[PDB]
Amino acid sequence: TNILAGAAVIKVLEAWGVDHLYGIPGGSINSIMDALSAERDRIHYIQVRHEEVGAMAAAADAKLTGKIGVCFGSAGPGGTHLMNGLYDAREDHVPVLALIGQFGTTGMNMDTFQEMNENPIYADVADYNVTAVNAATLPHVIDEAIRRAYAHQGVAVVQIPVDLPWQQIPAEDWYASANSYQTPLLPEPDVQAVTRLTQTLLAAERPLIYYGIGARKAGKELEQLSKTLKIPLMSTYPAKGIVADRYPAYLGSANRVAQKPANEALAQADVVLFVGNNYPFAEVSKAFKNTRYFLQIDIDPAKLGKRHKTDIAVLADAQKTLAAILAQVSERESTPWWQANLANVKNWRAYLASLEDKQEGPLQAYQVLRAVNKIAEPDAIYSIDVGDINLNANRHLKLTPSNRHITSNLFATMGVGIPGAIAAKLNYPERQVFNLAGDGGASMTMQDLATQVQYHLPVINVVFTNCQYGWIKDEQEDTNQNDFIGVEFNDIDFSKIADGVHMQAFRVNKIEQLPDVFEQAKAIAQHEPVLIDAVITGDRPLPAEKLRLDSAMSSAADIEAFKQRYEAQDLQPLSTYLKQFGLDD
Amino acid sequence: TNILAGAAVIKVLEAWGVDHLYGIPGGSINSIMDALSAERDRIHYIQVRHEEVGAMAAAADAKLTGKIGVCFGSAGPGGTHLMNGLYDAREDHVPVLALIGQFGTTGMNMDTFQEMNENPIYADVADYNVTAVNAATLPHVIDEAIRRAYAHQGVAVVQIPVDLPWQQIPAEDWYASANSYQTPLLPEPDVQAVTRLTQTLLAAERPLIYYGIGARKAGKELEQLSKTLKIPLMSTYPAKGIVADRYPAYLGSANRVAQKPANEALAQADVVLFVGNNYPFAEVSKAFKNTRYFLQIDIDPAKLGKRHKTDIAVLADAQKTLAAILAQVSERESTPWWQANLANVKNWRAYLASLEDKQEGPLQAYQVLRAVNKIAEPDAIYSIDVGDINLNANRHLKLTPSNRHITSNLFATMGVGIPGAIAAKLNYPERQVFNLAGDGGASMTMQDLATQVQYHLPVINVVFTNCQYGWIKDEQEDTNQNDFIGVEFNDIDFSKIADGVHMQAFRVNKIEQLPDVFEQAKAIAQHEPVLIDAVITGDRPLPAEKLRLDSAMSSAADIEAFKQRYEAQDLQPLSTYLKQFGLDD
Amino acid sequence: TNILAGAAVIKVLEAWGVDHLYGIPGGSINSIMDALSAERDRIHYIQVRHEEVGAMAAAADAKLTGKIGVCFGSAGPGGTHLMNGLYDAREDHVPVLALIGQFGTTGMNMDTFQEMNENPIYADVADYNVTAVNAATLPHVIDEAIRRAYAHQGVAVVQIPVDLPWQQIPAEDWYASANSYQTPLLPEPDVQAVTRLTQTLLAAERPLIYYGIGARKAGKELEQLSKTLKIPLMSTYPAKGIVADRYPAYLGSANRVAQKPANEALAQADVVLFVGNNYPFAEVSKAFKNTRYFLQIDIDPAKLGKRHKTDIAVLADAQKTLAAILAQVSERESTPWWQANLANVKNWRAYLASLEDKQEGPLQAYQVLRAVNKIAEPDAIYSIDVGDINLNANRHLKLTPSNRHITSNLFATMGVGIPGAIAAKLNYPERQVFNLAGDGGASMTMQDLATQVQYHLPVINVVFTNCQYGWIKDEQEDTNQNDFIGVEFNDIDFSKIADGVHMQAFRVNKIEQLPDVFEQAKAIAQHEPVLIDAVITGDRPLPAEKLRLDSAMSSAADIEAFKQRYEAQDLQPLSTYLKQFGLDD
Ligand SMILES: Cc1cc2nc3c(=O)[nH]c(=O)nc-3n(C[C@H](O)[C@H](O)[C@H](O)COP(=O)(O)OP(=O)(O)OC[C@H]3O[C@@H](n4cnc5c(N)ncnc54)[C@H](O)[C@@H]3O)c2cc1C
Ligand SMILES: Cc1cc2nc3c(=O)[nH]c(=O)nc-3n(C[C@H](O)[C@H](O)[C@H](O)COP(=O)(O)OP(=O)(O)OC[C@H]3O[C@@H](n4cnc5c(N)ncnc54)[C@H](O)[C@@H]3O)c2cc1C
Ligand SMILES: Cc1cc2nc3c(=O)[nH]c(=O)nc-3n(C[C@H](O)[C@H](O)[C@H](O)COP(=O)(O)OP(=O)(O)OC[C@H]3O[C@@H](n4cnc5c(N)ncnc54)[C@H](O)[C@@H]3O)c2cc1C
Ligand SMILES: Cc1ncc(C[n+]2c([C@@](C)(O)C(=O)O)sc(CCOP(=O)(O)OP(=O)(O)O)c2C)c(N)n1
Ligand SMILES: Cc1ncc(C[n+]2c([C@@](C)(O)C(=O)O)sc(CCOP(=O)(O)OP(=O)(O)O)c2C)c(N)n1
Ligand SMILES: Cc1ncc(C[n+]2c([C@@](C)(O)C(=O)O)sc(CCOP(=O)(O)OP(=O)(O)O)c2C)c(N)n1
Ligand SMILES: [Mg+2]
Ligand SMILES: [Mg+2]
Ligand SMILES: [Mg+2]
Ligand code: NA
Repeated sequence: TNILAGAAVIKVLEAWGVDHLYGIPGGSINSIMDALSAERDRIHYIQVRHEEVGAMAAAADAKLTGKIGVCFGSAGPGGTHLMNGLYDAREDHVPVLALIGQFGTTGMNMDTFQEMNENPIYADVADYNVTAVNAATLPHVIDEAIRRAYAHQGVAVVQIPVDLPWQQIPAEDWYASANSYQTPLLPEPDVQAVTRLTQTLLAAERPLIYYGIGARKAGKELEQLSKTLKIPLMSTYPAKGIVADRYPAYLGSANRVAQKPANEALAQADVVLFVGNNYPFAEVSKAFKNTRYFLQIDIDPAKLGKRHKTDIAVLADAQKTLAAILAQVSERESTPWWQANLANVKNWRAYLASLEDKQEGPLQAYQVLRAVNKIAEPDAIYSIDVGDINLNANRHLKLTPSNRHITSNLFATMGVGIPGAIAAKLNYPERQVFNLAGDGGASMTMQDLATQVQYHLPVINVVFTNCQYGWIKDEQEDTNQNDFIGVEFNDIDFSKIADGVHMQAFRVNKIEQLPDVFEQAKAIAQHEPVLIDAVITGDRPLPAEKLRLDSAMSSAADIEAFKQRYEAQDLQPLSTYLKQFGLDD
Repeated sequence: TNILAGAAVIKVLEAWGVDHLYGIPGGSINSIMDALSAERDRIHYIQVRHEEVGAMAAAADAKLTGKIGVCFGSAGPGGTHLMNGLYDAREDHVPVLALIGQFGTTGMNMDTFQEMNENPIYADVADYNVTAVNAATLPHVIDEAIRRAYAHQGVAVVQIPVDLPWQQIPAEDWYASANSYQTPLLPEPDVQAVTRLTQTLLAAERPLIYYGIGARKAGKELEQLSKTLKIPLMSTYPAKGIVADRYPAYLGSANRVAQKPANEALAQADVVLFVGNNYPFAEVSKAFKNTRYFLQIDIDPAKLGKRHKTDIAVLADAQKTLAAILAQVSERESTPWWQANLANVKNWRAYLASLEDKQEGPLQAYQVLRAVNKIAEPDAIYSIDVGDINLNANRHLKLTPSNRHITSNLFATMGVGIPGAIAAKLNYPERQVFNLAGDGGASMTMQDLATQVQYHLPVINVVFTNCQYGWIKDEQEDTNQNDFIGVEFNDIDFSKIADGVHMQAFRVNKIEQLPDVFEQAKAIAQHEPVLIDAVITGDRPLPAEKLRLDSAMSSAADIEAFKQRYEAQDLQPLSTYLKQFGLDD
Repeated sequence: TNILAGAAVIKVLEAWGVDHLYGIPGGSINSIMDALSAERDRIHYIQVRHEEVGAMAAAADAKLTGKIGVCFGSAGPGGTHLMNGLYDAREDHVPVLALIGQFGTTGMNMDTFQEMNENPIYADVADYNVTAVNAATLPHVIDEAIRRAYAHQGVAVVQIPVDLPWQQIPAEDWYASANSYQTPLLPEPDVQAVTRLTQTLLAAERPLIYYGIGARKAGKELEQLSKTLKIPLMSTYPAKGIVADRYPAYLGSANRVAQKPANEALAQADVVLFVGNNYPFAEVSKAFKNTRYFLQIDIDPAKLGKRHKTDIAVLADAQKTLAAILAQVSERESTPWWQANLANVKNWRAYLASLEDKQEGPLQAYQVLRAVNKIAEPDAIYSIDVGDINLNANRHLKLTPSNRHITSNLFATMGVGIPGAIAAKLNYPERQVFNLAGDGGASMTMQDLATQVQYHLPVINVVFTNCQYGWIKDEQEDTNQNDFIGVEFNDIDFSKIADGVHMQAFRVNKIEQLPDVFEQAKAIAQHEPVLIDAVITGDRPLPAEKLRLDSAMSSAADIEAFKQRYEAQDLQPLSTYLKQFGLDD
């Protein structure tokens, strides 16, 4: 006959298949809390220790599963705490619903306690941003919010006056539209455009295929096209793992979270096939200034010819289009361009392996990641924070299509390691989950290590303790006239932090310590979370964007200094391999 | 070697195929003006007399052609005057680019003359909203604005500090992505879903097909499905004309800008096929409260199950899906439901004809519209203002797929009549164009009758002068307890207004005056604009949402009063026709 | 026992002393209309023909009387039409309450007709910006809005769902805080600071007192300080009339809406007393680049040292501080600086008189303004539009403390002439009221000439018809490389426009026609509005910011061209007068 409006709201969430949601209660959201409390069997409330972690974990849920993440915050400070997670969801274009507490409608606009007009707070971040003002339409407003968040791939925010969810509404009127939800059936890729794009790619002397995460369903086709046509592959950083890292012609990514071969090869390429890619450094880094023909495949019209003047842009699904290309091409014999890139990749991997394979001495980030590799299951998920770890994990993690890795790709909020791992373990209780975080990032969300303990989420946390914002210190080295500032700080012993939240932990500062500590951690994480605090050196990782290796481009003194600093004595510039196989710059 | 950034910006507009744009100059936008001035042979600046008319005409350009409309306003009050046209573009989801003047970067944030932070002004209306801060990237920002406005079917606003377009930039770096433009992919109907939909539709006892402008490409399929299956058709008001008005099973539209047979049939229907339709009155009017099964076809996932819980929902193009249904059905015999509706339509149309066919006496809106019909070419375009005219034009205009009509569908801003006709005549100089406007709406944008004169745009302007806001008077009649207020006002003689802007004009107040005046207007408008000021009675048009004709539902006295007031003695309720064919109400 | 919330809201407006308010009704605001209708004996609704005129008139009410202006617009386009008047109120810092219609709370967030989240629309313009959600608190929210608009000298906006004002609330709980209202405290000048200020001012070789409207209560003190100390006076344009224009050491205003002696003297001054002044051109025009000492008196701490570094700054009321200075000084002898400026003023005024005193020939703006002077009562009020008219009225109107004049000072929105005069005549039915407007600005709000007729408001409207946006043509002349664009347009005959709204009118195009036409207008306006359409030449008024008269600074040829164009053969540069009295430039 009647149902509480709050109970109907929870039933809307359940209809859309929301498994878990995050937040911290307050008087202004206690009626939504009351409805969740009656529904503990069907929907799992996760009490976090800071609301930003709830918002970042909701974004991560959607990154991992493609299903909407849900978080909430009480009126005022609860909701404003969500912001770093909500901006992450907006910039990484994933569906998130955020519920915001509000004072009851009888007290709104009275300038009462923690009471303000909350609608303008969320106007910028949100695709949909409304204050509910009626109980009977509240389930519809929640359903609308969800449907829009999915359709528009972003954040829907609903401010809820706390009186509304306690009002009775007719039991028979409300519904959810989850039952209507589907994905579109697309026509086949434009045949004549695909044929023309293929001819241009094949006519090139120095082709590259450069994909981003829009190509996530197309790993098989990418690797087969590469092998068949003898065309090296490079990707955006987040697209690492779509093609296995072990693939001999995967060059890595460009710019700074980057690998030497991709940077060098891109500078030489005459034709680039840019697929499912919205690389934000295209223009500012002049990435394609030497490219003769630029070909694109993207599913979004707003991206067509966005990043560079484009000769042919096909509006289509990446996988369907790459399959259609593969269907019209056949074997090409090895070329000097292919052989030069393969040799360059081999030389680069030997460099990385030399860093990883040190067996004793002062601990560096490189041996830490090798120790991760050694205990990693083939389908492990990595939640990665923001800083040098993106660069180091990008180079050292050995990923395949069976893995997932997530970070804050574009907003790049520090603190995401812990919440992304919480979300990963909640969605995939049977998969191994790592949190790889620098000390600056880990410290911003450290309190929510307690959330892993409280919910028995067996995350393997690895904190990279350099006592620096290393990423920023290296930037200051490059740009700043005056001394380093704000980038070197006091130690925090995260093994003691972990102990304080009742999580087993280790602290290591020597390479020879790694094998046994990581073996213990692997075993602990069969049942409980664990943390390893790795005390690492302040060595700057090799800057792929500032290579000094080529005699024709850099002075002998600069090359000598670069080789010394970066332990890079055995690295050769691409030009050495180009010359070897009969090509010039 | 170099080009002025302003010249490059105009070249971007040209590459995107912008033929004409609107605005009023100011110091804060004179560098864009300077670039326009050099380009006057390739792109055509239309100087309006109020910037809202420029924004409304830009919206109407896009409604009519699907090509982005372009407008501008100077810093401060120029831009703020755009708002009603920009909101019209957002709510009617058509692409519009708005350029806003701003003080030079050397004077921004100094609190100088007409200088303010302009970005927050446009944040709500705009899909994309940026202040340009660099000359070299300015062409890209404009390119970005256009590509987004198209992809997202909405408003892009760029605030341009006046110094930037007078700066030299490299001639060879800037580009437009117009060459890469594509319209969004059209998703295909799932065959099994279409089969299930077809079976539910065929099993219905009282089916209706209820379409909106999303079905504008599917008029043939809608009419053929209706004839073949013996299923009546109804539409949203804006979808009038997709199927010819003369089609005998076209019921009209529901709610208030509505036709009696559509409201009556919808209340009785057991199954609705809701296609390309976002009827905003669905929930508030409880349109579908007694509908057993609800079948939806829409291209936009945000719409699926939005207006009612769906039994079958198809995420696909309207014409593809309707063709798929038509392909799997064959001729059905007549049914009681079908005959009942056909008879109801005949009775209704005879009513409207009786109004139109009066030959002498006090002029009413009905005969004015008959006089429009009599001079209207088969492919005439109608720009319609907001008020009683929407209801009257909806009932009386005899439209076919060959016509176009536009109004402000959802924001419903008064004043659009004049600008929409300006845009119509610019886009279709060889087609007859009407502006049909009430006196309230015509008053709001009356100065831009001067723009039709200045640009020699032969619009036939027809003003319905009731000396009222009739639409609002009728609402106050229905809801207010106290006397009418603000709805009856002083006469404006629009023939004298027209004389003042140097436009030929006539004023009529008797039915017998119409044939000769309209013939003269038809002739004048072969070369120049003309205005007819029609002084009409204050008769209220029949409220299709408040019918008093059925003695099972209304008192004898209310029926009698309704018949007398609305000259509706010969109208019968649908129940009469339902009973004739053996169906109960 | 109970009262309708809408009735209580109107009672709040009455308690606050609101005599009249403006707007246009709509369904979304009909419950406020219903309450107004019952209260028509105590509060007076003015129905305008476009809501921007209602907002601009509300702003002008507050400019004229200091009492909050009140306007409203229906949901969506009604409210958005308010924007230019609301921005005018914000930038001119006057209290205005705007009520915005909204759909009932049962239909909000359902995406129904003309229904949207309206709160973000007003967030930028408004000091206070809330959507009401409860009937019982609605009177308080309106009370809060008014008290804030006053205290903060800005715009308060309340969006009101239409259901709320038709709800019953307890008769005894609501109140207005009008009874508790007070204006902000007037801070007192520090005696030692005033002494230091006085000594710096007296030690100056070339002193100026430069005041704005913050000194509107201190005209007597300004004129007496000037006479006693032999210090010339200059003002912002809006501060014209605070000291009678006939005062022989009044230099006028600087920059462009400016008088030659003010620009010349300011460039030479060593000490400026800057009082009640927020001149927005100070930094951008480098007004004070050669000023040795800068002395400031202002009531607002946000202004102190804003426009230039301060040597002495006094946070105090202008009149109290000026009286304190005057109290500690005595008569000073004449100085070379004083005589030089007095002679410069005489030469300038003889120039303006030579323009005014033409008796026959092609009509220019100058003689029109002389004709206004000749029929103007000593306490006439001038509502001035935006464009050349600001410059011309600034030079030619002969104002005293008995006059008022208003325009849009800082937002500078065109169209204010008509509404400002409507507001003037409502507030001062016994005072003569002029609307002085260019053709561009008069065009924008021309429909509301009907409002002067409807309410029998005997405004003397004077339109300056140059068939140009003259102000902008002159800017393009100064800055643009290519031909003029968008600044010359087609004639509108405003006497025919006037005839169309049933207002008596005249059109003149010769100097000799003025005396009789203006005498007739003076007489007509004893009882009814009247319009004079003055067809004027396209002569550019003398640019006080681009003087070419001094042979030490300009070529002989530029001087000759300047004299001929501006009929300025008898003008001398200030250096002539400086040299006469033994001072060098
Ligand atoms: C500290 C830090 C530093 C970083 N620096 C770098 C760096 O140096 N190098 C680097 O590479 N990255 C770097 N990034 C990541 C970077 O900011 C961008 O997020 C990333 O490069 C963009 O990757 P993308 O194009 O794969 O993803 P997105 O930006 O999400 O783009 C996806 C694209 O694919 C399209 N798409 C989606 N689905 C389909 C489909 N089915 N078919 C076709 N197209 C589809 C979309 O329309 C879009 O254009 C860094 C991140 C961090 C945290
Ligand atoms: C004064 C006034 C009063 C009004 N009152 C009424 C009234 O009483 N009755 C009335 O009917 N209207 C009325 N309106 C118009 C009304 O507000 C709505 O705008 C209208 O009913 C919605 O029409 P629609 O669904 O055709 O258009 P839209 O709202 O534009 O929706 C079109 C739909 O089609 C979908 N679509 C687009 N392309 C495709 C495709 N290729 N295939 C499938 N789907 C597609 C879109 O996703 C969208 O859902 C009034 C207007 C005015 C000015
Ligand atoms: C088309 C056009 C062009 C214009 N160009 C010019 C131009 O060339 N030249 C020009 O002069 N103007 C021009 N303006 C007007 C200009 O934009 C500014 O509005 C004006 O110069 C500022 O005047 P003001 O300082 O008197 O007023 P405001 O900006 O309102 O400032 C008043 C000051 O007085 C202070 N105050 C208030 N009360 C007191 C008190 N009791 N005691 C002490 N201080 C107090 C306030 O805090 C404030 O600082 C133009 C206007 C238009 C429409
Ligand atoms: C919340 C927050 N605060 C600051 C930053 C800036 N910021 C970064 C970037 C990528 O945005 C950047 O500026 O280049 S990276 C970074 C340092 C990360 O320090 P960590 O100790 O976590 O990582 P290491 O680099 O391994 O030392 C900071 C502070 C950020 N990204 N997020
Ligand atoms: C710019 C503006 N201002 C006010 C309105 C409100 N409004 C209308 C609706 C549909 O929005 C409504 O409220 O129902 S309809 C309307 C009256 C239009 O009066 P007209 O004289 O033009 O038409 P008639 O109804 O033929 O008299 C007004 C003022 C509006 N739509 N746009
Ligand atoms: C609503 C609106 N639109 C445009 C403008 C720009 N604008 C002006 C300024 C002061 O803002 C300026 O840019 O310098 S002045 C101006 C011209 C006014 O032309 P008129 O015909 O009314 O006056 P004359 O100068 O006498 O011809 C315009 C269009 C403006 N102020 N307000
Ligand atoms: Mg660190
Ligand atoms: Mg009317
Ligand atoms: Mg003019
Ligand atoms: Na107007």
